[PDB]
Amino acid sequence: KVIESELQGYLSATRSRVGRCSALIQAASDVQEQGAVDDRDSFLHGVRDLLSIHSNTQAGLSTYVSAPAIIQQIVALQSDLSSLQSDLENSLPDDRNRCINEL
Amino acid sequence: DAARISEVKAWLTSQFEAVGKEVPNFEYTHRSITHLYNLATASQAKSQAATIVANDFRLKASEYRAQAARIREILESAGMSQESLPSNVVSSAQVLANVANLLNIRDTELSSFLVAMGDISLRKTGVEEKR
Amino acid sequence: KEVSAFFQSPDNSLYMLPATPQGLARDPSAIPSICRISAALQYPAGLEGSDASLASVLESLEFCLRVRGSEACVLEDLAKAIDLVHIRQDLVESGHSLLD
Amino acid sequence: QGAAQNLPADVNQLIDQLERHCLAPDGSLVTKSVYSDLQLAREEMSRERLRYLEAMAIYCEAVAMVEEYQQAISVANHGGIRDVQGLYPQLGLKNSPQVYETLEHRLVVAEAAQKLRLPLISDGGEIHEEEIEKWLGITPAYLSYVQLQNTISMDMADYQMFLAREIEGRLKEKCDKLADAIVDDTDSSTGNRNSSARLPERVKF
Amino acid sequence: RMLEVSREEAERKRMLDERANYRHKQALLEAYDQQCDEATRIFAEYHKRL
Repeated sequence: KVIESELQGYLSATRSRVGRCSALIQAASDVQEQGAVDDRDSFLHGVRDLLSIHSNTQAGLSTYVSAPAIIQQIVALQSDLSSLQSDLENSLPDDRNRCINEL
Repeated sequence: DAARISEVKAWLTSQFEAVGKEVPNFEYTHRSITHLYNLATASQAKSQAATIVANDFRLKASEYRAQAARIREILESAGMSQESLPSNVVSSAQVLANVANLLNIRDTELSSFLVAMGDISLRKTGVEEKR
Repeated sequence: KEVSAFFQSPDNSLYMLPATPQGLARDPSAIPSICRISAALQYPAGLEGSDASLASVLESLEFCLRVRGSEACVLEDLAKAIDLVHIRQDLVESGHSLLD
Repeated sequence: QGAAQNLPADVNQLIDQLERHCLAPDGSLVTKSVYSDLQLAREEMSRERLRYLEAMAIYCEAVAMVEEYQQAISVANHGGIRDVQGLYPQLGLKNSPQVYETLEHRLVVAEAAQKLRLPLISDGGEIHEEEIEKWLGITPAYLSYVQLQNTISMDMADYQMFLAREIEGRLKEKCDKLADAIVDDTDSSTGNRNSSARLPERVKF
Repeated sequence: RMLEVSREEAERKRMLDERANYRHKQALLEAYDQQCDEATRIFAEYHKRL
């Protein structure tokens, strides 16, 4: 009689082997998923490069490429805004002053 | 059609007769066929497929269901308490869960700290003095 | 069972710890606590967490967007800033049009 | 100096005409679908934010009651100085935790699939493996089902003392504490007073 | 001054929500110990010699 109860107790021992990948993943998933982690924050980078969000980076460039090769986004996101300021009379204030000052 | 139908197929559920007026809106997508080489992923993931994983979630809402499971036990421990379900757990867990903290408390108390306090307080300050 | 218990007895007792953070347990929902509420959480895992902890260096040369585009869209501004970058784009050119 | 106007201006101006060129199509729908994500990105998280935010009062402080229970369980061996302050408040603050311990018990076999599964209607696949985890522990409890039925009935009277001391104070500690953090965006210094008064009006701000 | 790090929040879900239902795991540990117990059950009277 007990073996049937022993087998059922053994059944739960081996049935939990299906759940063997249920607990340790919490520490594992928190680290190994950095590819998608940067991807979700890559669309964040899609917002920042606003001079390019209107054409391509909103869909497949910033939100996807910038996750693994984040070094690319360092120049791919500052350029379209550091030129924005630079062309917003920030890198040529002396010219703009005197061009108006002569006026 | 993908770029506009994403804005339409949600509205198209209540626009059966108005299909004939949003179909002309569909061809505005074929303008972005060249962009669709890298815009097809977010073409549907713009309004309806973006409000499931991209913008409404961006994966943040994926766990925001997951926590409340164990929390239900403390709730139901006072929930099977018919004199404590509305008095204690409904009146304390949901008061900051109904209207207030939907978009600025997405962690314990820090989502406002790094975004609202962090950048949403400082985003204007980033440029509004330099330019 | 002992071979299993050598790899299963830790599981059940430990798994009550990720009961509430079962999102952190499951693969398709650990990202929010590793990306979304993580633009400061990834500081201890700075090498691992380049998602938004590196946004400052990402805008190190972009000094206008230093304290603006660093940790904004990580939780709430990914739905609100994007609508307001086209008005920025069309008004910054008006700031370019003043030069014009 | 004829070309000095469009040389800097057209760097972003070409994007401007591109934005008008990509307005209707997906190129600038990213700036026009989020024009609806003011409410379109807040339709599905909000119903799940509540699950996260009803968790606020519980997984942050209504579990922080267990320091009245955990220190006796844990600190009593490693540290004796805190051990004298571990089981002392346990006789009052964690006395209902002993009743709550039965409330932990009764859910495992009965309300695990009814309460620890309710806020995951869409996340039903992953909870089931966690549920079948907690459910597989009832197989030895199949031999002790008698204690799993009358526990709730005996807890009817414990509920009054379960709510008078355990679920009354620290559950409300976290509802107002975290209502402060949101308010602090625009007004941070005096938000602690208005944590329970200016909580709803700040998110819209 | 972004010196907040929500890793505490990631552990706030982890720190003590385990103890809020500390007895879920013991039910499964009883199941895991059941095979130990049932083996002990079948090693009780005649297999006491074992």
